[PDB]
Amino acid sequence: SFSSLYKTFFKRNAVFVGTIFAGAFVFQTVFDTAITSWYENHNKGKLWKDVKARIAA
Amino acid sequence: AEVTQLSNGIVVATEHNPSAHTASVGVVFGSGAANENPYNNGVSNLWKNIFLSKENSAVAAKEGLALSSNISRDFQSYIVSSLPGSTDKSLDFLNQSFIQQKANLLSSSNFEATKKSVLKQVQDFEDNDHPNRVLEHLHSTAFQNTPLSLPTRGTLESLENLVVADLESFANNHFLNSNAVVVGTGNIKHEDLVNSIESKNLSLQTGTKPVLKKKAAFLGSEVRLRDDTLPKAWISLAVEGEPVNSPNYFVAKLAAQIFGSYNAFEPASRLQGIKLLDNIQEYQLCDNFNHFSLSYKDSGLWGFSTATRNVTMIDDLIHFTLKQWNRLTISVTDTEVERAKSLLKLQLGQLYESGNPVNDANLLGAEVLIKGSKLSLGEAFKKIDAITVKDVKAWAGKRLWDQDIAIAGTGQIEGLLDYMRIRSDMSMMRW
Ligand SMILES: CCCCCCCCCCCO[C@@H]1O[C@H](CO)[C@@H](O[C@H]2O[C@H](CO)[C@@H](O)[C@H](O)[C@H]2O)[C@H](O)[C@H]1O
Repeated sequence: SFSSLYKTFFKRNAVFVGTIFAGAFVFQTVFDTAITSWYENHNKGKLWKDVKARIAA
Repeated sequence: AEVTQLSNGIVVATEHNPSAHTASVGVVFGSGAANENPYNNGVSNLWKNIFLSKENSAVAAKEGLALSSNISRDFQSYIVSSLPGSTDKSLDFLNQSFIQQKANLLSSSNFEATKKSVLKQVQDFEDNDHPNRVLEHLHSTAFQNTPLSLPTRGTLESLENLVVADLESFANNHFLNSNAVVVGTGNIKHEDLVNSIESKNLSLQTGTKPVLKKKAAFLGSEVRLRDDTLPKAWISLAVEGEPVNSPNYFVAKLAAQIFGSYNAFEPASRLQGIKLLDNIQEYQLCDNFNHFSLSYKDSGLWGFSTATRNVTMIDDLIHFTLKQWNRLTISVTDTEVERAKSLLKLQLGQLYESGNPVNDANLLGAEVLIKGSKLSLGEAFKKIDAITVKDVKAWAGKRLWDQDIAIAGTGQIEGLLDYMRIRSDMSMMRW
């Protein structure tokens, strides 16, 4: 964190609850997508989706 | 009728008062305790007392004159009072003390006797004057390691180490024509004074400029002088305020007037239009309090001082007061601002339109030294009446809201909570 970067968004005030809650909602979405993508990529070839791609009946 | 200001080498300033029955002539130097160091701290106070020494006072009394001297943070004064006719006799004494004499007042017996006198003086102040001792410590912690932190009376340690040479060094460095203003108040004309001054000659260290140093800085901090043997808790608390000649000088003074002063034992004081009074009288949180807006050349302090015997509820006293301060930023009303205007005008009028020439001398000299002139009540009142609720909120959001504080206290202060609990009260939770 850089002082001037923080000041451009909040000046010398702490972050208010309203903004904290709003940020938590955004965090939840972005964080989940990022983790899931990294996790599925790390296990590529082992997932059912990957197996179903080749295997069939 | 508008305060004259003339310069021929020596800057002379007067304020004629026709209703005055006396006259005050003296010299004000633009150097005070803020121009000393931790080791010669008290040198100015020592000078004040040798000037008020018996030998010097007896000489003045024979002439029907009275001596006055005040040691401040930014300035220092030496005034002589007399009848309007004996105004020239004042100048002779003044001239004598700061041009002719030197080794007379700085003699071994006079200096030592005076030194011993101020030593017992300062010892009594530090030992018994709790509200002022606390206010002095507020300045000390708020501006620590900075010029403004030094007490005006000096410290015992530095005082007992002071010698005649220290006095001389300070005099040679600060008692200069370029750092002075000769004042004239009460019943006297400018021409009468300027011609009487212009009558003599010489210069005594001409062109010599005073010493320079580093600027004052505010530091969020605290000094706690707990003493459980004292009957009360004395506390002073403040944020960085306004320096003299600040654009918010009056807005700050008005803000302080909103919360004002209070004396629980005075019936009318309990009836003031101050919202904080509704919170603190139920369980009688304090004996008295007074808000202030102290202004100096480099900085200032805005806050309050209070004394209380309610040692178990100090936390409520502080909490309610700071919660009220919070209001200046978000909800101060129009009537609170209007009440403050009227009372501020009265305060200034009582300060500047006092019936005392020595007071006028000190104020006149101090102001002309800082801004070259003295502001009139007419202009001051106009500025005050122009202050709006938005101006107060803008100033408070800058100086009060979520800002660092300086705290000082003595006595039974066990109940005064930690710094952070007090500091957190400088704001309120918001959605
Ligand atoms: C049980 C589990 C649930 C956990 C939920 C987490 C709770 C988060 C609450 C977050 C913020 O709540 C928020 O806090 C900040 C202080 O940090 C408050 O700030 C307040 O104090 C700060 C600091 O002196 C000031 O700068 C600010 O102007 C003032 O409004 C803000 O008004 C409040 O709205």
